[PDB]
Amino acid sequence: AFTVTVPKDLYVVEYGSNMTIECKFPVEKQLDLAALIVYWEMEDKNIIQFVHGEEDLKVQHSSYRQRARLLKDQLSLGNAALQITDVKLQDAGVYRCMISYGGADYKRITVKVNAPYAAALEHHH
Amino acid sequence: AFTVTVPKDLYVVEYGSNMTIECKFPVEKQLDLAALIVYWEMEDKNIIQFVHGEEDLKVQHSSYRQRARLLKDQLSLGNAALQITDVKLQDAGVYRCMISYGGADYKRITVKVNAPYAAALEHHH
Ligand SMILES: Cc1c(OCc2nnc(SCc3cccc(CN[C@@H](CO)C(=O)O)c3)o2)cccc1-c1ccccc1
Repeated sequence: AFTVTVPKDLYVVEYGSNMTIECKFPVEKQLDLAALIVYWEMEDKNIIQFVHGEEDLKVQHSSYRQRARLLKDQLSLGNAALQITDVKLQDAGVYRCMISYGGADYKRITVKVNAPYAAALEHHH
Repeated sequence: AFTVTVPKDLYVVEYGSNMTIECKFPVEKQLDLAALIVYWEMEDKNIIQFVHGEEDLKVQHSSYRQRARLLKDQLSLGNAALQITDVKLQDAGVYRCMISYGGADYKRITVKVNAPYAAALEHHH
């Protein structure tokens, strides 16, 4: 009954730009913030935890500090949108949006990051 | 808040033995089966899915059929206990118990499998 869907399972973004990863879940009538739980994570590193209508950055992995936010306006439309500003090469990998809202589901989203030689060279060292 | 806790985040088991990995969640009074969702997985392979008060093996990976059980007696005590009999080296890796019940959380559990040379040689192909 409850299915999470992702329009894009793959994103190809540029180094230093901003990215928005979308993750859709059904909302029948009006959004029950008390029943919504949203988890954004990549490779066992927690990015976002949204419970009771507020972000919890107490468990956010340090590499995503000051750069990751959940677009709360899109939530009432059934869209868990993760925005990452200043995309780094470390941001490449497999992301997971986990959503609980009556039912529970999750989806994987792969991010590849293109970079110029200088940025890639610094990441390599 | 609603938090899933695991007594042991690491299990060290012997090849061919049976293991039971525990995953605790709070129950206010008596377990409301209609509101409970239990998801067990290791490394993107589904082991157990408990929805609507019934096991769902429709997405269970073939390796875990007839070899994995959710102890339903422990569920009413707030313990989603996954029992895997005849542990193989392929069972080593990162497990996740995902639980939705008036809230949502999950925990990771690492299983290491000790095996004699013969079992390792067979796994080695
Ligand atoms: C999320 C969750 C639960 O979940 C239940 C469930 N039902 N079903 C599934 S498994 C989906 C699946 C399978 C295989 C491959 C994928 C990857 N998606 C691919 C598609 O192949 C892609 O689009 O790239 C995806 O879990 C259960 C309990 C709690 C929670 C929760 C915890 C914390 C926060 C919020 C909620």
